[PDB]
Amino acid sequence: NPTLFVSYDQNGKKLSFANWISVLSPQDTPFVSMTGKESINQTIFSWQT
Amino acid sequence: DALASVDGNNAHVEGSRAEDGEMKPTVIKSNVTQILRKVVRVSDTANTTA
Repeated sequence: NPTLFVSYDQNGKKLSFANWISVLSPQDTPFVSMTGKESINQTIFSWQT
Repeated sequence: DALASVDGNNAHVEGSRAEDGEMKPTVIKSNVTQILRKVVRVSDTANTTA
């Protein structure tokens, strides 16, 4: 029922919201994400040089 | 409008001598018609909200 088309004609709007958050300051650390981690089950590890 | 009244007495003496009848014909009533609009005026930006 289009009656006014000013403020209340189409109720249930999205409030001008988007589904993506913007971190204004860069806080990523590609170093660790690049260096892959390896699993160890035991606790008697040993490496050679 | 109506019918002719009774006029009460209705005696007669063998002769009418009327005035071409007392018909008093019907009355014409009339009536007029009007308009009803109820305008509506909406904006274009208010026709796309939720």
